[PDB]
Order: sequence, then C-alpha cells, then structure tokens
Amino acid sequence: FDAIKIALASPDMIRSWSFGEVKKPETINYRTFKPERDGLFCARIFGPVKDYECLCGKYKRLKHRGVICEKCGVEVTQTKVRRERMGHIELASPTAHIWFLKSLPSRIGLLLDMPLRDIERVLYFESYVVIQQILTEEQYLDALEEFGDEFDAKMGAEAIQALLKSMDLEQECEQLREELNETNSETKRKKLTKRIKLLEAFVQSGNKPEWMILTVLPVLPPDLRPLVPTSDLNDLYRRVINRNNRLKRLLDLAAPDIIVRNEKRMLQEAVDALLDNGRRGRAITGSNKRPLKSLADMIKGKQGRFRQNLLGKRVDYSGRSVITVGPYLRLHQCGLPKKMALELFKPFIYGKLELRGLATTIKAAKKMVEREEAVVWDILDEVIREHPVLLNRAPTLHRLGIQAFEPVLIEGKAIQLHPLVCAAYNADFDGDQMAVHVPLTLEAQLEARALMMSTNNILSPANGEPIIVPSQDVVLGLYYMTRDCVNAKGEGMVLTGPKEAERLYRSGLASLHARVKVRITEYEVAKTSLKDTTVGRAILWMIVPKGLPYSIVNQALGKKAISKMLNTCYRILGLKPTVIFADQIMYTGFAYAARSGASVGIDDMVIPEKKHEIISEAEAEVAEIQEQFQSGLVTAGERYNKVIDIWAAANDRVSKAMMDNLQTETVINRDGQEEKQVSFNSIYMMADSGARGSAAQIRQLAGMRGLMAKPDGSIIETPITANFREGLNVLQYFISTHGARKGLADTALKTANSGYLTRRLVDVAQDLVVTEDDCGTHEGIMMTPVIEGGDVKEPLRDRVLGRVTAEDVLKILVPRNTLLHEQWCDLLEENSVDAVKVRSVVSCDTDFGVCAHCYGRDLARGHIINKGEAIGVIAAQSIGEPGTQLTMSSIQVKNKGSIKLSNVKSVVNSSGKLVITSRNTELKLIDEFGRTKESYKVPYGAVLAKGDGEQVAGGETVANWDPHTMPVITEVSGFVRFTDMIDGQTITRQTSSLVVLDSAERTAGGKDLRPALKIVPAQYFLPGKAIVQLEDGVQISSGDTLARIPQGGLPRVADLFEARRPKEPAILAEISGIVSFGKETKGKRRLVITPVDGSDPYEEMIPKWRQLNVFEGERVERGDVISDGPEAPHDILRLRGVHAVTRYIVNEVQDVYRLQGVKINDKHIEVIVRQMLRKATIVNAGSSDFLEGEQVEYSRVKIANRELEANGKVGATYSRDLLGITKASLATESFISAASFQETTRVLTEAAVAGKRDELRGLKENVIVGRLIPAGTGYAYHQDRMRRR
Amino acid sequence: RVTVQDAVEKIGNRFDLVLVAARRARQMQVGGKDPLVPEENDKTTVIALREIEEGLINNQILDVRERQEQQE
Amino acid sequence: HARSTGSYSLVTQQPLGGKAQFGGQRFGEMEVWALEAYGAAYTLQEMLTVKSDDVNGRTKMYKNIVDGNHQMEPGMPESFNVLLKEIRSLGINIELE
Amino acid sequence: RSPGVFFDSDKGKTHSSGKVLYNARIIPYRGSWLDFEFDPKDNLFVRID
Amino acid sequence: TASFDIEANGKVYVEKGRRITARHIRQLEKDDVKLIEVPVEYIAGKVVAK
DNA sequence: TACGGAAAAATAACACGGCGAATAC
DNA sequence: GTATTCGCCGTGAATAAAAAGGGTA
RNA sequence: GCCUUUUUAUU
Ligand SMILES: [Mg+2]
Ligand SMILES: [Zn+2]
Ligand SMILES: [Zn+2]
Repeated sequence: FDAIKIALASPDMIRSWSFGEVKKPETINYRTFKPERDGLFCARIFGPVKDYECLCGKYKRLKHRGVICEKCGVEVTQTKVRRERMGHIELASPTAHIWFLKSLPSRIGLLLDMPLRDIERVLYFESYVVIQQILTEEQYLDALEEFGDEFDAKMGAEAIQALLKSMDLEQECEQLREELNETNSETKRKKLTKRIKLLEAFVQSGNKPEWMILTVLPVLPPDLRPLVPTSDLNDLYRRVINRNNRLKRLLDLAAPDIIVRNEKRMLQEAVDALLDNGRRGRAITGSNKRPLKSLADMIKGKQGRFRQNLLGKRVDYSGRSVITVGPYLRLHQCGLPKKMALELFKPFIYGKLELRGLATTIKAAKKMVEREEAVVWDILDEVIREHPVLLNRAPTLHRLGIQAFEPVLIEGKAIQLHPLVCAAYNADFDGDQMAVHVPLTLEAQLEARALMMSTNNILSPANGEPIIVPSQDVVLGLYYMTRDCVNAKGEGMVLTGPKEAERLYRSGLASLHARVKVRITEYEVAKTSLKDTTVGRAILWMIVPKGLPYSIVNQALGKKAISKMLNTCYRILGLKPTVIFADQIMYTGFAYAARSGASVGIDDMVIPEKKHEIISEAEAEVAEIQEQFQSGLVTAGERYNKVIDIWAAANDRVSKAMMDNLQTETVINRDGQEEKQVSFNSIYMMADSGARGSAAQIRQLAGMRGLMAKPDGSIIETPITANFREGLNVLQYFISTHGARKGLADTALKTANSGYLTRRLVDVAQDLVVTEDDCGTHEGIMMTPVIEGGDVKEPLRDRVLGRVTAEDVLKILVPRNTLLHEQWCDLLEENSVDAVKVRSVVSCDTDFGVCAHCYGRDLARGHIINKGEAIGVIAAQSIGEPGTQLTMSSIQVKNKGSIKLSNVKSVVNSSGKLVITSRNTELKLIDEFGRTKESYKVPYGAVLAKGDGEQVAGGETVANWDPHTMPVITEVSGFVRFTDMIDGQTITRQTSSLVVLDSAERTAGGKDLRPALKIVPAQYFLPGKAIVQLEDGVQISSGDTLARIPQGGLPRVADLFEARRPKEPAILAEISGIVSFGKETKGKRRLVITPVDGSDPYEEMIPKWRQLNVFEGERVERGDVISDGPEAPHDILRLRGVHAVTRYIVNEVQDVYRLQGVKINDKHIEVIVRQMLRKATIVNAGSSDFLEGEQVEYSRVKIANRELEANGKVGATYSRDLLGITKASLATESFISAASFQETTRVLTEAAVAGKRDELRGLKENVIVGRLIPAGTGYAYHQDRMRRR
Repeated sequence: RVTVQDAVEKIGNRFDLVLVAARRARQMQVGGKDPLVPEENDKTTVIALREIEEGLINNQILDVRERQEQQE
Repeated sequence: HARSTGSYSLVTQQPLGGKAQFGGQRFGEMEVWALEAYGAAYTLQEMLTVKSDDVNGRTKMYKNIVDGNHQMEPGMPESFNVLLKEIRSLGINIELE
Repeated sequence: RSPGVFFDSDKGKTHSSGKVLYNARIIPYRGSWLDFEFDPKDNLFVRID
Repeated sequence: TASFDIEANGKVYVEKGRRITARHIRQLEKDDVKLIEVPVEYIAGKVVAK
C-alpha cells in the first residue's frame, strides 16, 4: 500500500466489512466455553475459535479452506482470519456519532448550524426539530394543531438523519459562498469560514452528510476483545446489544410514544458510552468504581493503541537487566551474560547447529540448549564474536540512549555498559535496570555498526563538544598523574622517552608526579624538544596518537580540559585513531586511579581557622542589625535585604578562605626555602578538575552551604552557620531540606513535564527530513551572539560553527556554497566581524523538509549532514535532554569599547548630553577590532554623559535613568504654551505641583477635553497620571523633562514552544504613523493609527490596567512595543517579520539554557520553529483554488505558487501563522501522525470529514503503519519508490 | 570491525553505505559470493565492511556485478 | 528477563510483561525516536514488525534464522490491523491503497 | 485536607491575569464541597463540587 | 480619598483634593460630631441597599 | 433463571492553555 | 458586530514487580 | 493462554 484514505462510513460500507449479523447480547454460554448462535463470539458470524476446526466438531484434518457447512453454517478457517472479520447490528432507530458530536467544533453542529447545547437536546429526546428551528416538548402539542399539516417534526437522531437527507451539499455551500464576500465581521467570519470549509471538503472526498448518522453500527472482531477465564469491553458491548434487542421488541407490539422515546435515548446513550467515554451526560463506571474502557479509551491516551500498541510495541529477542562498569573491555564491546544471551540468541543457536550438523532439527536443538552442556558455549562465542547488540535505557530523553555494542560472554546476569558512554546515556551506575536489544537480519546489523555503534558516537548532536566525556574516575586517574610536586622521589632526572616513565613508576623508586625532563616525539614531520614535563604526563604520550600535539596535554587535564583533548583528536587525527586513544585513556585513567589513592575523609579537607572567626563575626554582625530594628532605624524590607547581604558576603568570604586552605595549605621542604605550591588534597583534585564536584559543591561540603530557599521561593534569614564536617543542627538540617527536598520534588516532577516536552517536540518535528543537496536560495537570517550580558558566554565561534552561509559577508571574504569548517570559522574569528547572513532552517523552501546545505553540519560527524537523516528528531531529543537539567538600576560599562546608537534621532541638549527620543534604543559597544561585546537596552529618558562615535573607557558610567518614572522628551527648543490645559475640570494641583487626572476617576466635565503642548512644527501630547513641574513662560531645551509618569526555566521552554500568549503580552505597532489617545466610555482603551499612506479604520483593544510605552505625540514605528514585558510569539511574526520570530524563540530558549550550564546549538531550535512556521494563513485567493479564510500548510502553498510562476497568472501571497508544538502537530497533514500525539477523538473526525489521504510521508506515520523510515537508508528506498511511481 | 571511518570516505553518505553492505551481505549468505578479502573467523557483518575499507565494493560497481550474475 | 519466543497477548499480537510471563521487553514511544535519530530504518522496521506485529513474518523469520539466512521480508503489520479494526468498529471509514 | 475552612490564594502568574485571587474553601468530612472564589471582574462567586 | 472638603461646625478637617495623613484620625476622635455637610454628587455614587 | 442500567452513591471533587459558546456594550 | 469570560476539554514522563477484580440475587 | 485498575518500588 502507498496511501491511507479516511472518510465517513457508509451504511453499505459497514455491511461490506461485516460477514454476519449478531443478535445476541450474551457473549458466550455460561455452562461451557462455547459460543451460541448469532452471538458476539459466534463461529458462524466471525469464524471458529480453533485452527481448522468447526464449532460442531465434524470438519477437521485441514483438507479444506473455503467450505461452508449446512448444519450450523460455520465457515471454518484459520484463527487469524477471525481477527479480521467483523460484525454489524441493525438498529431500529438511527444513532448519532458521539465523536462527531462532542468534538470542538461539532461536525453535527456545524452542518445543522446549531451550537453544542441545542444539538444534544434533540438527540437525548428533550426537544424536537423540523425536517432549522428548535422547539421543546411543550411546544410540540401546539404545533400539531396549528402547523401540523404544513410541517412534520421528529426527535432523536432519526430527525437529524432526515434533516441531513433534506439538505444538499451544493445548495448549502452556495449560500455560504456569497455571505463571506460581503461582511464586515471578524469573530462572526471565523464561525462561518470553518463551516464552508466543512462543506467544501465533503464534495472533494464524496462523503454524504447522512453517513455521519449511524443507522448500522459495526462491532470489533472477537479476537480484538477476547474473553478470558469478564473483560472491560465485552461487558460494555452487552450494554448496547441489550438496548438494540429491546427496540426490536417494541416495534412489533405497537409500543406507545412515551416508552419508545426513553428506550431510544438509552440506546443512544449505549452507543455514546461504547464509542466514547468522558464526553456525555455522565461517564459510565464499572462495578469496582473504575471508569470503564470504551472504544475511544483504548485508542487514545497512554492506554490507547497509538501509544501502548503502535508506538510502544513489546520486542522479542530483547532482554532487560541492570548495568555494570566493565573496565577491561573495549569501547565497541560490552558484557552480555551467559544464560541471558543464550536466551536472546536462541534461534541464532539453532541456526549454527543446523549449519554445522550437530542437531539438524528443531526439536532436539531445544534439548541441547536446555541441557547446557559444554558444546553450546563454543557455538555461542562464534555468534557473539562480532554481532552488534543494542544497549537501551528505558528512559531515552536523548539520542544517545540507544547505542550498539559487540559483547563478550561473562558471568553474572548484568550488562557491562561502557564507562566512556556512561555520560552519553546520562545515567550513572545507581542500580538502574534498563533494556537491551539485538538486530536479527544483516541489513539491520549494519545499521547498528555504521550508525549506532559507540565508536562513531563520539561527538554529541547537540553541541560541538564530544558526548564521550570522562565523568568521575578515569578523569580522576588522569588528574593525579598530571600534577607537579616539589621534593618528590626522582626529582630532576633525565628520561630517554615517554615509555621509560612506565619503567620509572612501576618499579617504585620515583613518584607519579615529579618535575623531570622527558624526551618526546611530536608529529603533525617528527619534531623533538626537551620541555618541562612531569612523570604522570609522560605516561600520556604513549596513550595519545602521533598527530596529537603536546600543548593540550601540558595542563592539569581536568574534566573541562580533556573535553577538548577528545575533541582535538576527532578534529585533526580522524576517527580511526580516536577509538584506540579513548580506550587507552580509559585503560590508563582506571588503572592509575588504583595507584592514585584519591579518597574522601575527615583528614582530607579541613575546616579553616578563618571560618570560626567569620561565623563569630557574622553572628556579631546580625546582633547590631537586630538591635537597630528594635530601636526603629530600618524597616522590615530593608532589614531583610541587609541580612542576606551580610551573609552572602560572609558566604563568599568563607568560600575563599576555604579555597586557599585546599589550594596552598600543605607544604614540603624542597631542600631549601618553603615555596608556595599547589596542594595535593584529594578533595581539591576532584574540585579543580570539575569531575564530580564544582566550586559551589565543595563550598557546601567543607564550608557552610550558604542561603537556602523556602518552598514558596523566598530565602531563609538565618542560614546554616555550621558545615557537614562537624555536622549540622536539627533546624539547620531542616532548612537544608527546604531546598534539597524541594529540588528533588523539582527533579521528580519536571521529568513528567520534560518527558511530555520530549513527546511534544518530536511529534511536531518528525515530518522534517533533509531531501535536497542544493536548492539555490540566498534567503537567511542574521547571526549575532549574546551581547546583552556583561561578559560574553557563547561567542560566534560556537554559534555559526558548521553552518553554510546564505550571503557572502565582507571584511570577497567567504564563498556562499562552502560549508564553514573549523578552519573557516576561525578565519571569521580573527577578522572580528558580526552580522553574518547564514542559511537558516525557516528560509529553505522545499516540500515536507529542508535542504542539506540550508541546515549546516550535523556536529556528530566530521563531514556535512548526510542526505536522508532525521534532522528534526535529533534536535528535539537534544531539547528535552537539558529539560531535566534546568529547574522548573544604573549602568556601569566595565569593559572598554566605543559606544554606538542605532535608529536614534539624537539632538543637542542644554548641557550637551546625548539625549534620546526613540523608545527602542540599543547600545552598541563597538571595539577597535570591529566586533561588540556589551549591549544594554536603556529605557526612554536616559541621559547619556557622552555622545555617539567616540571611545568609552572601562569602568565609566555612560548613562543613568529612572525605572519607576517615565519622562517625555521633545525634539526642538522654543516657547511652551499650555494648549487646552485648564484647571478645575481635568487638572488639579496638590501642594506647588501639578498633576493630570486619570481617565477612570475623573468627573464628567472634562472627559472630552484632552491636554496638548505645541511648539511655537511638532505637537507633543501627554497621557494621564503625569506630573508637570514646568510652569508657563519658561524657555526650555529639547532634553528637558516635562511630565513625570510614575508607576521558571522549564515553563519558559514550555510557554515559548507552544507559541502561547503570556499573562503580560507586548503589543506591537502595525503601520508607522500618528497614534491618538483613544475613546472613553468603553471600559478599555483602544488604539488607532491614521497615517497618510496607512490603514485608517484599524482598531485595537488594550485593557485599562496596562500602560502605554510609546507616547501619542511621537511617531510610532513598526516593531516598537506598546506594552512593557515579555514579547508575544504570535505578534512578532505577523508584524516584525518571518526572520524575526525565529531569532526571538531561539535566543530566549538559549537564554534560560545558559542559567543551567548546558550548551545547545542554535540551529536545533531553528528546526522546531520551521515546523511551527509550516502553517500559514493566506491573505488573498486570487488565482488559487482554496479559500482565503482556510488555513492550510506552507508546503501546499509553496508548490502551488511555483506552478503559477511558470504560468501567466500571478501567485497569491501568504501570511505565516505560528502554530505551536500542540497546534501544528494536529491541524496538519498525515493524520496518522496527528492521531498519536493527542485529540484522537477530534483529529480523526477532522480527517474523516475532509479526506486527507496522506502520501506516506512523515516518520510517525511510517512507524505506526510499520514500514521503512524515510529518514535513514529507507530514504534511498523512498527515492527508488518515487522512481517507480 | 572497530571503526567505519575508512569505509565512509569511499562512499560519502552513511545511509548509502548501509545499502551497499546489505546487498553484499545477501550475496554472501544465499548465493555464494566468496569475498576478495582474506577470510577470517569473523561474521559476514565485518566482511561486508572490510571490502569497503580498501574500496573494492561501491554502490555503483555492485549494480554491474548483479547484472553480471544475471547474464550468466 | 529474556525472551526470544513465547506466548503473545490476545488483544493485540504482542509480547507480555513481567518475568512470570516470560519477559517481553516493551520498547515504548520514547525509544522509537532514539532509534530513528541515527537513521536506523531497517532496525526500526524490524523492532515493531518482526518482533511483534508480523505474525506471518515472525514465523517466517523463525524459519529463516534456523536456516542460516538473515533476510527480512516486508509484511503487513497486524498491530496496525489491530488499529485498523478499532477505527472500522466506529462510524469512520478507513482503508488502504 | 482537613475538614474545615481553608483560605487559599494563587498569586504570581497562576490564574491571576494581573490581579490577586482569594478563594475560600469549606470542606466537610463527607458531603458536597463549598467554595467561595473571586475573579478578575471582582465579584464573589460560589462553587459547589 | 475625596475631592471635596469635609467640614464640621465651621472646622475644616479634611482638605479638598489631597490625601490626608494619620494625624487627622486621632485629632477627630476627641471632637466627634454626628452631623456634617455633604454635596449631592458624593451620595449618588453610592448604593442605597434598602 | 434475567437484565446491563438508573438514581443514589450517606460519590470525589487538580492544574496550565485551549476552543467554542452565551452573553454586555 | 467585538470582545470577554467560562464550560468543558486536550495534556500532564518512562520502566519493572505484587495485590484484587473480572454484574448482582 | 490474558487484560485493566490500585499500591509499592526503580531511573
Ligand atoms: Mg541511575
Ligand atoms: Zn459444525
Ligand atoms: Zn534549501
């Protein structure tokens, strides 16, 4: 099959699926386990329960395949044929479908142009409709005697089916087509544009409206709801057939009208409870108080087929046990147990036994395995000598959770997961029990060796740093070697080479760390020099490859230092000398850690003598602050900020006093003067290396742990004065748990949110596959690193690392189609230029994917991204992976740089200050080399001490402003005249000071009159709640103040990726022009801009509690905020631009990513917003086919536009819509991929009424339908499939 | 084998390497096809990758070997 | 718990859970995305069809591994046929082309 | 939750929309829950179950 | 906070159009008068509740 | 050997966005 | 006609073990 | 031969 078409079930199509008709409500017989005639499990209707055995017991021995008997009529067949054959029931009354009824919007409600409330009153027999208008039961007795001969009315779904039979599809669509062309409505147009979209999609899929109302209801096959020695579905099916049989008992005896309306309602409620649960008048519960599982409850949610049985299928030839260290084995190897791998490779044993000829059958080969003799293990090691085996963690919130290995047979039922990939799994050896998998066939084993092996998984897909990072022990063995000590054994002796240092240390006459001179041979060709190298660093030179330099080895080699040592070996040496180098790091870092003896103890770290004096000073410092509060010197808020000020300064004073007692404490007499050298404490060796302890973790260990947080978010006033070495107090440990149990409740609850964020990120980005090599488009975004902070954290070295540029930047410097390598990115760093135009993901215009050169580098391989790789899945897995890592004033230019102001119409002031006039100002600290390092967005009203275009020295205050009061600044100088500014009506004066009244609390005498201030030209208007200190008759300058106007992490990733509006959205300006005040007597301020060439009647809606950023006297610009606060993701796309929203979502996700310390590349978020920009709202139809009000995909309007550019008619433009990770994953094509995410009761009704025959594109679709993935080597199969079709 | 970086530099794309090694493994399993590499005790997964280590098996020259078997 | 072949579930043709039920390891929706991230198209097609879904395939695979041939055949997954009958049991038409 | 009068509040950004909220919960040992919740429209509304 | 001034037998206690401090609370307690003069527009903003 | 479902249960009562429906101005 | 609040509705990680319960007289 | 709830426990 190549496509799956979904539509409405016809009454003839339901009977075409069913081979028989069921009439019995009871499932089977009560006495024996044999089904009755015309039952739910009957063999005549569906098929026999045994393999080639009739129900009576006469036709056996497999001598027939399609015989039909005459005694019982049972068509004997296989057991799996019973899983396919279905049944149907003939209902006495029609029944409305509950999925199409309770959906939002209602499919039955939009056809009958009724809301949800009245469309269910006629269905459950409370009201009547005609065959329209809705009349109740008490209006039906008067309708038969007044208009009874003109119109006829019924109730239930029979009247709904008769009304859908009366209306026509072409007649109702014509009446709605002429209504949308002439209407001045926005909210009413939204209700009508979804109704005509429902009608226009019926004629394209050829679905009648009467097919939605079910006259015939199909049932499941009996193997789909099997009885067991009582289920949660067959008892629910007994609720429907009992109601179906009772309605057949009412027609023959001429039942009255009162009893048939109640029986049809319970028949309608039985189908409403069968096909759905939770969307009715009352959800049906079982006998044991649990909610009963309906047909919808077993298709949606975690317990549905889409998540438990189509995405969560259990896997044979696959086991699960805890993981171990296993230091003796190689990187591509692990450890599989003897009796476990024998049970996993059980047909692999049977294949090798029949190949050699030991057991040439399947029966005696099972006896050879279960006997466990000596010849079974020699067969087993030949199979598992080079067989790849997938090691798999049960939570995989990352790409590296599934890695292949080449295991060896060991004792013990635990797997020996490799320590080098232990940081790649992000899972320590804390007793975690996790799965294991094998590939059976040879085309799947090569996928494990070429892609899933641990050898070629060195670099992380998230960042340029390798994911193979030595975490705790191998880095500790490396750190004890690479150290310098005076007065050591064998100090100041010559060595012939690096291999002689192994002879020097294993004999025991010299220490592991001694300042000597070893001869080394460095490569790129061989150079030799006698440099200062200790004994431990000389062990490393036999471990590193030839071409690795020495300048990366000569440091202390901590965890942060050897992260680049593994990266430089991948860069210039290649992958083939990386696997041997990484294994020999793990061989040396483990074996020398045994010889190291780096431990933890009470004699290792020591409480410094300055700690007991600092705590005695801090307890004496809080005594005078508390005595000042009793006398009344400070307030409650000023005292609370002062205690944390003097304790965090004491926490930083005890941090440095404890650090020097671990850095330069223990000294040894080196035959002379007592010199200050680095201490050899094992706690500092685990702290300077950054292996397992940070600078703040040892601060909590030997010193006081500092300020702890409250559960609501505040800080404890009195922190822990003691430390963990001498023990805490009872209350000190109790307030220590206020941040520890809170952080662990933060950890155990954000994994349910980041796990939901992992599903939300993949399900919207699974359609995006790289499909082209080169397209030819020069469109892209402008790249700028983080500048708003004081110090640069992520520069342009790691920002544009491995991304092909769109347009060639200047100092011809770089080409266009050339990928930026590690040498090309360093060429951009030495030039010190910014504003690089690179090819972005949202700028590529291809079908169901992006180009390979428009993406960049994979950052997991050394070359470019391969054509046919899941490019949206590798990024969405590296977004939820830091989700469980993060938690759920004046200016002072410290650095040196020349100031620069953009889009500022600065004028002269009275004192010569660089006064600003625009709202959106951004400072640029341009250096002498040509780049910038610092930036600040100062508010409107900041007085700059110096102008623009000169150098600003470091440590000098350049500006100052007031954040609480917003002033107003004119443009030119001149006399001031109070135009329309009178007192008594709208201006009162409080004592020497003037103030304008608020628009809400003012009287009814000055509501129409608005104040103004014109020059004597430009007119300046002031808003309410302002203080005017200027009197009439005083000459003022341009920069003088005229009106004083006074006033976590994972939710930020969740709110921004869903493209939702926050609690304080920032309003943007549509057309640059003149903004007025607004209109009163409305309850909310409205914004209107009437420029010369703009749109006049456009109006906004601003609440009264919000304030206006820009003034109504100054000219507004497109891209200036009206409300202060966080910018809304929907308004930055529609107004500022398409390339502006992809810069805002990335830089704000990366803003909260730097607070935790994780490094995620910017292109990984850029492939998510491309799957958020793939839905668009077309602004004009023109020569196109679909309606303007209809919202379709960007991939559908881009191929249709290229067809128009080849023709004579022009192409219709479109406006993109930022549908989030929840919105765009549902309202899209490939309905199989949308039904697995969520809203299976809704999006399957959205696809049945609209056709939506998917073209087998997408990754979630091919997983559920079970065929080759179009984002691997199956893309080459899909490439040949397009060549076949 | 240990690493696949020497076989991927002959073909380029990684997903094209799996397609040519799977078709080489099908010939070594059912239809004879003794390899030109020295045969060792390892399985046919490594033999499908050892032939691309020196470059005697490629995706372009494996299709002309399938047509050569069809002419005989 | 290790399972090569054993008793399957009666609702859908899939393995079971627990060591007492021979220990069929559940893959899960989180591990499908980690398998398709590398581009393992032949492995992900095996992991949810030949292991569980293909009842006509897992017996032909079990006759193929004991023969000595590691060849995977494309088949119609019966676990999707479990899903195909669930939508066909409602008033929604769905077919294959 | 103990049976009695519970005065709750959700400040910050949880169902606030720029205003503080005060909901009073009278819960029994058994029966129907009685709630008195506010709104951004500044009108006391009663909630039962 | 009211825009008008509250008088009691020719004694001005609350200034018109100005927020008073806490000094007028204790000063008013010693000379409690049960009748003051109020304009007609201040009562129209209230509810009658009877 | 029969009906499967209703009203009482001396029921269990969450939280953060979202979509459509019933009002105030 | 235009918002506006709200009733109901989407979602709330993943993975192993034990227990009852599988309609009521 | 199972399935679904609930509880405990693990990452
Ligand atoms: Mg763990
Ligand atoms: Zn028979
Ligand atoms: Zn492109």
